[PDB]
Amino acid sequence: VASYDYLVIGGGSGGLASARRAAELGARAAVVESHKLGGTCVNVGCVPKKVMWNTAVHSEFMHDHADYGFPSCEGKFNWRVIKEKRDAYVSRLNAIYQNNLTKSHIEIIRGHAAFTSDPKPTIEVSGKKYTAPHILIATGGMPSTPHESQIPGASLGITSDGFFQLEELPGRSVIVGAGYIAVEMAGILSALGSKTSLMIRHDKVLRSFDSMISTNCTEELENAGVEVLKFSQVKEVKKTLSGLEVSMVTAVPGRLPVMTMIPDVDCLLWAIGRVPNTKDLSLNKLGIQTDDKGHIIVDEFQNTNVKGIYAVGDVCGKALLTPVAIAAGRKLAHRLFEYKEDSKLDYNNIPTVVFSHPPIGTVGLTEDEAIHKYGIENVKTYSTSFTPMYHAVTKRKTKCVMKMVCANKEEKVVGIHMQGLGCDEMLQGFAVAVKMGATKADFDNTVAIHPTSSEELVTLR
Amino acid sequence: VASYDYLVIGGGSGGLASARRAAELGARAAVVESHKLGGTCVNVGCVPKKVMWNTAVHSEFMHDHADYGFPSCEGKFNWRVIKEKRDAYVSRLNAIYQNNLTKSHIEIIRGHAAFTSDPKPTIEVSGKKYTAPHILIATGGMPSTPHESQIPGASLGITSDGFFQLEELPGRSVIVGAGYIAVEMAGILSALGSKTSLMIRHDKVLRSFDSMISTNCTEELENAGVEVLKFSQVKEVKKTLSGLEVSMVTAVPGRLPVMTMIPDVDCLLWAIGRVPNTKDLSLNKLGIQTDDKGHIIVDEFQNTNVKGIYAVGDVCGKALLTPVAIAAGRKLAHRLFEYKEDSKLDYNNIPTVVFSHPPIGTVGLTEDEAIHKYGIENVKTYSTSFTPMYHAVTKRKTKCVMKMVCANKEEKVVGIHMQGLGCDEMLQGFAVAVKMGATKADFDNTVAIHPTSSEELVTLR
Ligand SMILES: Cc1cc2nc3c(=O)[nH]c(=O)nc-3n(C[C@H](O)[C@H](O)[C@H](O)COP(=O)(O)OP(=O)(O)OC[C@H]3O[C@@H](n4cnc5c(N)ncnc54)[C@H](O)[C@@H]3O)c2cc1C
Ligand SMILES: Cc1cc2nc3c(=O)[nH]c(=O)nc-3n(C[C@H](O)[C@H](O)[C@H](O)COP(=O)(O)OP(=O)(O)OC[C@H]3O[C@@H](n4cnc5c(N)ncnc54)[C@H](O)[C@@H]3O)c2cc1C
Ligand SMILES: NC(=O)C1=CN([C@@H]2O[C@H](COP(=O)(O)OP(=O)(O)OC[C@H]3O[C@@H](n4cnc5c(N)ncnc54)[C@H](OP(=O)(O)O)[C@@H]3O)[C@@H](O)[C@H]2O)C=CC1
Ligand SMILES: NC(=O)C1=CN([C@@H]2O[C@H](COP(=O)(O)OP(=O)(O)OC[C@H]3O[C@@H](n4cnc5c(N)ncnc54)[C@H](OP(=O)(O)O)[C@@H]3O)[C@@H](O)[C@H]2O)C=CC1
Repeated sequence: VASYDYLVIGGGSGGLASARRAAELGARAAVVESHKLGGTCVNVGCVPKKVMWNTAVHSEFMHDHADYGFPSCEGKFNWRVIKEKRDAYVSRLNAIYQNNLTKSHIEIIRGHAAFTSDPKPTIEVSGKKYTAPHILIATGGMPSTPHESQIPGASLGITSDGFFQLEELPGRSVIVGAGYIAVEMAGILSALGSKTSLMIRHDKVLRSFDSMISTNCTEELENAGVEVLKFSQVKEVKKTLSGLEVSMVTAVPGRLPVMTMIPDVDCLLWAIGRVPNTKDLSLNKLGIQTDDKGHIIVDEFQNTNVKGIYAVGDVCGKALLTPVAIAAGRKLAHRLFEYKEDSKLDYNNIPTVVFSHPPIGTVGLTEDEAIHKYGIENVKTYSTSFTPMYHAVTKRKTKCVMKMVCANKEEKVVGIHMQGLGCDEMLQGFAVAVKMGATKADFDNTVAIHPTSSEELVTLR
Repeated sequence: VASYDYLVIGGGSGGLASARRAAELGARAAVVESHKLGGTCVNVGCVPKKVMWNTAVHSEFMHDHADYGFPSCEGKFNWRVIKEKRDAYVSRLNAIYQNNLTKSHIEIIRGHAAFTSDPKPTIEVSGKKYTAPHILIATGGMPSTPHESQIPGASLGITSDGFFQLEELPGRSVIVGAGYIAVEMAGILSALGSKTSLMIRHDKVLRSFDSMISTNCTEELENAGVEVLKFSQVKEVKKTLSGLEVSMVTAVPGRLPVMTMIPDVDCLLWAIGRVPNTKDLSLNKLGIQTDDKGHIIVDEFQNTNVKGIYAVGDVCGKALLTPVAIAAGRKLAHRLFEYKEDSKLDYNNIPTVVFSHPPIGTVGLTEDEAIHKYGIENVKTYSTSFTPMYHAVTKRKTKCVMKMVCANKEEKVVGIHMQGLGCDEMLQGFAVAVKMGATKADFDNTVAIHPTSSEELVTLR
């Protein structure tokens, strides 16, 4: 039984970030990883997605070429070219991350970890045992898929994992779900030329975002050529002569349900959520608490119910974002190895960007959330809607919507929501201001930057 | 003699903004304008410039087309197409601004105003007299040009005003100066295909910006195909058979001076500063104080030396930016018509973006300024340099540089400087945080947005 100061299960964002900070603090740490370092972010998430987004962004801009005085650009996108360059870039990152571990003197134990029956918390990887007074579980999650028992043929569809394996642009694609991945992938497939349908259970995407965003985002998708199938769900899938055939039921409220077949589908993409990866950990041998989805339960300090065992990142099922896993893993290293007992991540006011077209940025409370928290009489919003000056000369148009949610008499800024060109890079600094407790006067007292889209946020009336 | 509550001389950014806020407060105001409403910003500045920048941005992106899996875009930019659409857009804005005035019940007196000999401050426009207990001078400035006495043939060159009149892309262009307009125009002309030279008196552009910026910006220009002629200045210009011929003297320190002729020049652009427009105002009839460049002298409240006469914007020669003229004009309306005696614009921490390629954003003190203000022992900077993920797949590359200047033990953020893709829309929110007095801990305690360029500012170490 090899002993360490810190044992980290999972070499993804949260696991790596925690291990590296702990090692800086003098801990002798090892990282157990059964696949590729970098985990979801590097291999099948953030990184490869953003590359594909930049590619779709090129497609849109190229529609505006002639309006801008250039000669029309003629045609066919070649999926394989960018796919190969994307994969290579991912290979570069894996090599970098591995080097980051070695330079920090962190040991990398390759293989699949599982807890043992042993009294003191101990894991087994490939026959060998390892132990530590502090063990971090940061095993992430996986894409959720329907059971064949509920949706026969569900297994003919792919997930975001399978999207990253595609070698050619699918001719006809159908995306199921109404959250981040659905919106992102539909926007990428569509811009690149796939005839795309987005199938959602209600009438709008991103129903947990401020209602201004869910409305605007749904419209922007339609305006971009994405067919949004409202109030619809898959009843069954089957492999026909040439592609898949999707049976769906559409149940608009106030109407009779109607069954439709979608034929000749090349790609069926399930974008219905993620499940925690705790199934094969043998948690129950230590009696570690999980919810009924398999998530590990933790307190505000990332403690599990068992002493000396912690969990961070997607496996805990809260705020499933790379930078959250990293921040939580780092605060945890400071608490453990620098004895900062108050060291923990504040889960309020975490900013997030949805890489749609145009992109969405949001931080803090939606209008309804602030209304519930402070009361209607105490909530004031400001908003604007305009067409970016970029489109002053184009036939194609997109809009920019911004909303500021303020609370109390002081008009404390409790939420910012926006969609528009440039919104991916605009959010970070406002998120700093919101975190510091800015009021509307603080915004208003900042001189604007002209001509930009960002200046609108500081001149709301 | 028609009397008003407020008389505004000049219908540009500062003048319009002040008049409109005063009218909201109940003032009976009139705006005197001798040319087009919207002044410099709308007609020959901010707006038409940004349209041309977006156009150059299209040119660059189109170089990356093939790398992104698309087929190569072939060619020739057509200046006249975008020029016509730009002019139309400017026509739209003029009509909008005029409507904004009318809806506010502001009178527009068309013509050129000049002060009279009259005791109580009174102006004359086209034979008629007008007076008010509060008169605002917001007449802006003009491009500065060399005298034929110092540089013979200087008058064969154009200014930024003349740039906006060009109907075709000049084949060969030479830009003189090393400030905002020089950098902007060189970057636009070059991206659009003109064979461009930038002639600067020293070795770097933007020598008043943080030294990291001036260095990086000079290199980015060279990497983009702009020929930077260091330690050089124009000795004379002459009209040859086919274009202009520029005589220059190059005096590298530690070297003998050398004279060079630049032949076949299509466009010679003077970008050497601006002069205030006070010459024809008859200021001296009231004894209003000006500096030796003709700028009007004002106090912290925009007061001139004469009671009931104020000045804002470019004519005062300080912080020559649209949003500064607007903010100063507005604070001034609140002081005058809402009796807010403490109402004034803080000239510290005004953010500014230079529309270069890539764009520059800066707010607060440069490293040297903070060193002078707090002392070397009390100044700490953090910086980063990286290649944006956008270029992970391109043969063409640009860099992103960021520097944070902190002061004292608390590490108060006193300056932010950056250049890179997205930096035009990224600055605004950090400028809010800087204005509020954020410290580095405030930045560091804000969860990042991944994957973006902006996240780098909150993870500096
Ligand atoms: C398509 C997609 C796009 C996304 N885009 C973004 C975005 O733009 N921005 C953003 O902020 N977030 C984004 N996310 C979410 C973000 O990727 C995740 O929140 C983040 O990767 C979660 O990190 P983690 O450390 O919890 O887990 P992961 O990164 O999943 O790491 C878990 C690791 O543990 C390993 N492992 C699991 N079990 C074991 C075991 N028993 N033994 C050994 N090793 C094991 C796994 O192989 C894996 O490498 C995206 C996600 C997806 C799926
Ligand atoms: C090429 C260029 C690009 C720029 N780009 C930017 C940028 O991107 N962002 C930015 O923030 N700033 C930019 N600036 C600077 C910005 O345009 C100026 O700071 C701003 O316009 C100054 O406003 P003002 O109200 O002082 O004057 P102006 O807008 O010049 O208004 C003065 C007005 O007074 C009128 N006038 C003058 N004398 C009289 C008289 N006697 N009687 C009647 N009317 C009179 C003039 O016709 C004019 O309309 C740019 C400037 C230029 C030249
Ligand atoms: N840009 C970024 O930061 C990105 C972050 N991520 C992270 O990864 C997480 C996982 O993303 P994703 O998988 O999109 O999950 P989400 O939970 O974001 O989205 C799924 C949505 O699909 C709908 N849905 C649920 N079950 C079904 C079903 N059986 N059939 C049809 N629709 C269904 C629901 O919306 P409704 O109730 O309206 O039907 C549900 O909320 C994200 O939430 C985010 O935390 C992922 C991608 C990008
Ligand atoms: N994006 C934005 O916000 C923009 C804002 N503006 C505003 O308008 C102002 C006017 O812009 P611009 O006209 O560029 O003025 P600036 O004062 O910005 O730049 C001029 C520079 O050229 C050099 N120079 C001065 N005299 C000469 C000469 N005789 N020969 C050669 N070079 C000379 C000097 O630099 P050195 O000492 O190194 O030689 C000088 O500082 C700006 O400063 C800014 O306030 C303008 C454009 C864009």
